[PDB]
Amino acid sequence: ELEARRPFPERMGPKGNLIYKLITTTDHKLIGIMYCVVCFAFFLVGGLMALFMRTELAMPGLQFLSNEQFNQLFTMHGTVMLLFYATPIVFGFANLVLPLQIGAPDVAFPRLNALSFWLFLFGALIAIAGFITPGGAADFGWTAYSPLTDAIHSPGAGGDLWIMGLAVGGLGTILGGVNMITTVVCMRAPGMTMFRMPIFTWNILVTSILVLIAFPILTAALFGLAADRHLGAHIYDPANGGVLLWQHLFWFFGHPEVYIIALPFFGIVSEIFPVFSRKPIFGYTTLIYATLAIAALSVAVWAHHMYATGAVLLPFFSFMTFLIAVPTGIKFFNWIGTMWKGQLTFETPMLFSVGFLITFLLGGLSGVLLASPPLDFHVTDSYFVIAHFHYVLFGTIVFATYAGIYFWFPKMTGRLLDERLGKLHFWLTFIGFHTTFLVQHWLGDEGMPRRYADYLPTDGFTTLNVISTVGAFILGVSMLPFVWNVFKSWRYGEPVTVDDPWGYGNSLEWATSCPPPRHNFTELPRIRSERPAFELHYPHMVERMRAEAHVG
Amino acid sequence: MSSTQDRSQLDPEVDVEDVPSAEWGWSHMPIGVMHIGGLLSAAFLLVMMRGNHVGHVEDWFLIGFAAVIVALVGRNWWLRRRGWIR
Amino acid sequence: LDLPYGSALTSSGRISAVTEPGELSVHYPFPTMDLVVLDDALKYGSRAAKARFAVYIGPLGADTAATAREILANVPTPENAVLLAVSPDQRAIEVVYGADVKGRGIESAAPLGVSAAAASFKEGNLIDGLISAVRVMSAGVSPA
Amino acid sequence: WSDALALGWPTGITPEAKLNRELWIGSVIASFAVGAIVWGLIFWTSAFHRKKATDTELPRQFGYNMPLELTLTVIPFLIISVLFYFTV
Amino acid sequence: MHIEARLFEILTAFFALAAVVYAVLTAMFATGGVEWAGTTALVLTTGLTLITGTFFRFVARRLDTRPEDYEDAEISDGAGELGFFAPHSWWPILISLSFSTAAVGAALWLPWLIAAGVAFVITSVCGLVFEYYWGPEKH
Amino acid sequence: STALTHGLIGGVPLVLFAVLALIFLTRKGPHPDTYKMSDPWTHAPILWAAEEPREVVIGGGASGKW
Amino acid sequence: CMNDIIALKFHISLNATTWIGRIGMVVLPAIVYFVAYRWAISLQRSDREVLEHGVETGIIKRLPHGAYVELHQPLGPVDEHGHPIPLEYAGAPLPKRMNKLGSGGAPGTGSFLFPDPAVEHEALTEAAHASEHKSLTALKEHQDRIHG
Amino acid sequence: NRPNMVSVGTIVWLSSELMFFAGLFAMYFTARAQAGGAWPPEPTELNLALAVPVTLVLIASSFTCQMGVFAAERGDVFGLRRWYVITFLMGLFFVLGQGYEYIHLVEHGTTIPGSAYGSVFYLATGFHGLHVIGGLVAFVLLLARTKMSKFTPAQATAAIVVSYYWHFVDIVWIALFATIYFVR
Ligand code: HEA
Ligand code: HEA
Ligand SMILES: CCCCCCCCCCCCCCCC(=O)O[C@H](COC(=O)CCCCCCC[C@@H](C)CCCCCCCCC)COP(=O)(O)O[C@H]1[C@H](O)[C@H](O)[C@@H](O)[C@@H](O)[C@@H]1O
Ligand SMILES: CCCCCCCCCCCCCC(=O)O[C@H](COC(=O)CCCCCCCCCCC)COP(=O)(O)O
Ligand SMILES: [Ca+2]
Ligand SMILES: [Cu+2]
Ligand SMILES: [Mg+2]
Repeated sequence: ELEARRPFPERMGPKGNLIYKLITTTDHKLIGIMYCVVCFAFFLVGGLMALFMRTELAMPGLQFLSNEQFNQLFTMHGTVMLLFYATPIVFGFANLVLPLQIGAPDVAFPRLNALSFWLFLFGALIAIAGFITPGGAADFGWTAYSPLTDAIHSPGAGGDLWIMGLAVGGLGTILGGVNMITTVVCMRAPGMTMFRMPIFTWNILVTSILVLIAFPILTAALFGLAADRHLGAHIYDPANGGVLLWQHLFWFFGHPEVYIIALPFFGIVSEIFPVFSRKPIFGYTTLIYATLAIAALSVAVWAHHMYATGAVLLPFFSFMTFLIAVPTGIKFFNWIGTMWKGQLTFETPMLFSVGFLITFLLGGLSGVLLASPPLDFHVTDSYFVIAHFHYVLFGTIVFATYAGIYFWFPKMTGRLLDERLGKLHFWLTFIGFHTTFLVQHWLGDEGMPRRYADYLPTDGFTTLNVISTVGAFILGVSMLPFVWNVFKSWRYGEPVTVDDPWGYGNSLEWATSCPPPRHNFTELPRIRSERPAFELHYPHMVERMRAEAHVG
Repeated sequence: MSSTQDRSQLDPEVDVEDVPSAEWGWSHMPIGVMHIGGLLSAAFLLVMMRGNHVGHVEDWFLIGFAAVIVALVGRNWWLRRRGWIR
Repeated sequence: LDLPYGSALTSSGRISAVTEPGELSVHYPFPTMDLVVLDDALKYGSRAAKARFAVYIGPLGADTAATAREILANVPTPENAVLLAVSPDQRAIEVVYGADVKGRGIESAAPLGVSAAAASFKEGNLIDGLISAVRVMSAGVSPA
Repeated sequence: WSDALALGWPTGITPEAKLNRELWIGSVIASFAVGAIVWGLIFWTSAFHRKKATDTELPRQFGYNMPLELTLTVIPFLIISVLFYFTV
Repeated sequence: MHIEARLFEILTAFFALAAVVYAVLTAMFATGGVEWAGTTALVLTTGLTLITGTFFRFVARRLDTRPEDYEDAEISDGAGELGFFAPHSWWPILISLSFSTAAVGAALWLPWLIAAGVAFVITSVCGLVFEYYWGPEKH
Repeated sequence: STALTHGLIGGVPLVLFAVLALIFLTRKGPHPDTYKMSDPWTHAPILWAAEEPREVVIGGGASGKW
Repeated sequence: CMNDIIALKFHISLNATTWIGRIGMVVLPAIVYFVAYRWAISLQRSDREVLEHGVETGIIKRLPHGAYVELHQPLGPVDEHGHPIPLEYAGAPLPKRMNKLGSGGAPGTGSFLFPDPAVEHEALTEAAHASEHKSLTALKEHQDRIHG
Repeated sequence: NRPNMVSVGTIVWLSSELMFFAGLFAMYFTARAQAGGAWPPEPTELNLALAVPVTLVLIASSFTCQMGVFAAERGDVFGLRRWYVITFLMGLFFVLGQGYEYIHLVEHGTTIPGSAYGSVFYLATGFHGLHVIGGLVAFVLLLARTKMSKFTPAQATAAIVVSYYWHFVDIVWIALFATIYFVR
């Protein structure tokens, strides 16, 4: 019964089978693989700017930069990292496993699914191409307060390209959001009821719903601003009450935006915990309600970004902001209960997902303090807030993203990433991050304001800047082993020839091959619970799963 | 067949595993033309630094591009020699 | 029949196997790069001679190493194929080919194809001998 | 001792500043407590609950606990309520 | 499809409550007026969910239980005929390029570029929509 | 000092590296060690064959000894 | 040649355009060569997929055991198992959409706003179909007589 | 026995397009608050004798659209093809009437850079007017496709979704008219 097999799998394709299949494709699996490659390419560009502005922040004198360059530099870092890396990388993970998770062969509209990626890429390019101009790119922050973006102040051409690129990106985002709702609602397998799908799918569905509300109101505001800058349209005049109109319009978008790039990465950790813990996810019904409550609450909390303005109803936005901190603790406790009383092995996915917990807790703790107007009266618009949103944001889209990559690399490629090369990366990242961002709280507390190009020698805060710069260079060098690992192990990696290399996988993507076929499936199991693949592989556990499920 | 398509039969007057239609036209450029071309292009990029310009940003751009070209050529040559590619 | 822990027969007749988190699936006793070197040699040799090449490493020795004739009946298209069987437990070298490579130079190829393997088998080298034998054999079989 | 707990705020020069400093220092303690009692929980299970040498069967497959989930949504609610009161 | 419909009206109820609360609480004891910017957004956020909820309710009451909506259904119940999906197309990238051209035209205020972009967009959309409907050539 | 800062920024990263690279990259992986011919062959039978050309009666043979 | 007009209308340095062109005139051709070569080979490989499997109709089947397949339309004779017999390349274009093969009739004989009597439509459809048969048959007969 | 996914796709998209107009409504209500007396300033004067008939034509367009949809469900390709042409003509009438009102208003001193009221008026009514032209393009694009192949259920689905879009358009206009010409 000997079977003939090759000594080693094929490394690469036969001199051209990708170039034409890159421009005509409608495969969701292919589009996802070409959705992160570009995201990680933009990550480096966004981070190089941070390295520049961190190097020109360690000594009191202006050594090699100017004011204008520094302004453009932090503005473009801020925009590229948020809108050209994170918001997109959300949708990369969607059309990579969601059809596999629901048991569908395809997305609802494939030929529309293709358009979103190209809109993303070209919008991003138009926005970034502001550096070719003799003037430079946008130099007014990602927030874009008015009147500073009026024809009078910031009359350059970089700002115009910024405005007109964000709109083209936002159209792709909306069109991508339209597709996932349809796919979830009307593409499911028989027996896959709404309350039987995994957590990731719920998160993506609610995220899409949130996108549909957040983005159009931003595009409208951008059109309004372009009207002022090109026609002299008297929309955001200070005399006309437009200084606060624009801020309301922007912050109706801004905070739902930061909750667009949070829940999907909650889903990833919620999918990773049960696999490596050899135990079911503790609380399935309640996590859905937590997601729904967090999403619903994050619409009526938008003026907590506007405290120093002294022009908002303070009680309204403080109480609700306190309330949006309740279900997050529920999620934390559910994760802890999931990883409670089970065999844990701590491979790379679990290590990253645990780093996520440790970082995000302090991020959220700092975030709650900002919600009280008395404390934000002293803290706002200083490096304390920068310390805050570089923990709550660095856990979801860095640690959880890497966890997802290490988790789903074999399922998408058929190779295993190295282990001795994936732990050095994690430890470098962790040490570098805590070295560079911990002292920013103190900096903001002593009275160092944000968006300052330089400072005076007799200011007190000099050594903390040196520590931050050292940590930032460690965090910048940390990424070499990861890229090396991906480059090396894509074609010379260890071959996985099973249906699941992680053993106790629960979702339906582990009930197929590595990688899956063109239409994702050659068979389907019988859908009974939220762990179909586990019951496929372990039929002797059904009686032990439905009897031990409840603790009293 | 109930289809409209008409099959064509034709007879006019590197192997087929790499280039499927290898016997229908010119489908091989010898290696060594491309390596020497790359090196010569790098030399030209390097030599254009002699002129009347007074800036130095352009010089660094030229150096970077030449370095990239040389690195690509070197990598290809090394891998071809060592036996990992054909 | 027999299914390991984590394996299950599906509705299509295909199996779904499982491996432990920190474990592999293939676990050959040879380095990866050596496997690559053997594989591409086996691939380009086979393509040139238009005859499938195979390698066997296992206990074929029962009756003067004559079950190789039965192992050759497992490769795809057994008629147009060549085999090389090696027994390290018994120091046995065997070559057997199907009835389509006749008259293409394989008659004059096996005698030195086995010598090439044996020459390197006089050292502690095993994976080197297979590639050497394949290289010396595939360069003497005419495509027709 | 208050220096290492105010994370480097300046001391006030007006009564309102002193009252704000009092509120802030009182809140930092209330946030380190809930951080410690969760870091401890994460550390506890990451050092004791592991795959031991003795390869036993899969552990207890429990996934629901209604009383603990019900008594857990109420405990932070009181904390945020008191914080809201003091904030006001 | 009752779960889908219920998930939307839950959000509708919450959004309506939030909008009504916000509108009144700003009319009384809040400087200025009603804070028209925030009130406007929340009364249309509710409408967003209301439209979808109503549509889903109608669809759910029209059609009966599907294989997806049945707790204990078999795989063999779903066997049949899915529908149509596009295997491949190179038109999306052309649409994106056309829109990019129009956007670059609008950014630098070059009306000729804007006009060219609009023409390109129309042509590309025409190409996309008519792809699987063109008949054979008449000769 | 303009001497300590420049040396420290570019010095610490390269020292933290190559100390974390000595305690991770200097251990044995899951790839099994190479088989020597001085020991009995203990492994399942191996049958390798090419996939070219793509898509019973046997009339030859040879032998050797080592 | 028009680097002074591009530098005015589009906001870019006039000094920068010269260097862009100077560096480009040695770099861009090489990139174009590589991309063109790969693209041509990929278009070749696109033709070998349809001669072997057939035209993808864009329809998914969902078999009883829960398998997803796509229906293919063979361009020639079929095997006893239903898989098409492979065809040879003859340097000629191949169809890739089912609508170009006649998977779609005329909406109906008539004006843009009013239809014609049914009999006319039936007769015209019959004539057109028969004419298509005759043309194809003539070409096939000529091609068969040539290669004897 | 299944939901129409091309129908659900259009409805979900139409929900998001309603939040686009939220911005414009917010701008209008914000600029209205800082009126400083009479909200329509001295130079401007709205003429109800031209905005009413055009609104009535736009309202009547929906009836013809629905008649076309009803004809589409039966298989009448000519019935579908007949109502959509008159719908297109009425939409074109709407656009030309709106343009005429614009020309009249500009000559009397109400412009975009002239005032804040001009700004909000033109922005709100010009973003709406773009959608109507898009709808007309959709009509012509769909009517061209009904001649390419035989009339199948997919064609009916396309007609229905286009009708959905048109209905949304005129419902938005009714709101705009009520909030601009009456609630001044
Ligand atoms: C996902 C979101 C995200 C991520 C990941 C980061 C990542 C980092 N950020 Fe953050 N940042 C923001 C979101 C993010 N940031 C936002 C929203 C602002 C607001 C500012 C504003 O108002 O505009 C901000 C602003 C901000 C500031 C405040 C600046 C100021 O206000 O003056 C600082 C301070 O140091 C900072 C530092 C960093 C550092 C050191 C990293 C490190 O993570 C990154 C280091 C990584 C790299 C450097 C990659 C390495 C690159 C290479 C090794 C070379 C490769 C070369 C090529 C490809 C050509 N960023
Ligand atoms: C990116 C992701 C992200 C996430 C998830 C959040 C989450 C939160 N954010 Fe936001 N925020 C940003 C991104 C994010 N934020 C960004 C980018 C900015 C700056 C934009 C700019 O101005 O440039 C910002 C700014 C910002 C401000 C304005 C600050 C200022 O400008 O001065 C405020 C104020 O209310 C705020 C509050 C919160 C709160 C209360 C949460 C809550 O979601 C977090 C709650 C988490 C926890 C509570 C921890 C877990 C809970 C438990 C373990 C139970 C414990 C119970 C109690 C303590 C009672 N953040
Ligand atoms: C046709 C495509 C060709 C493809 C080939 C690509 C090759 C690109 C090579 C890169 C060119 C580098 C140009 C450098 C040569 C140079 O001189 O550049 C300087 C300023 O560097 C810059 O900006 C660098 C700009 C980089 C441009 C990158 C080009 C990529 C674009 C062109 C690709 C997009 C293609 C178009 C897309 C359209 C189709 C879409 C697909 C200007 O000097 P200057 O201005 O005098 O600076 C003075 C100080 O010195 C002094 O202190 C003082 O401060 C002042 O006196 C100051 O003036
Ligand atoms: C992505 C593609 C976007 C392209 C948009 C094209 C729109 C450009 C139209 C230019 C209008 C100039 C009219 C003007 O200033 O004349 C003024 C009067 O304009 C009007 O009242 C008619 C304007 C038509 C309404 C259209 C609104 C659309 C809003 C678009 C916001 C960007 C006269 O200015 P003046 O007093 O002479 O200084
Ligand atoms: Ca400095
Ligand atoms: Cu906020
Ligand atoms: Mg501020």
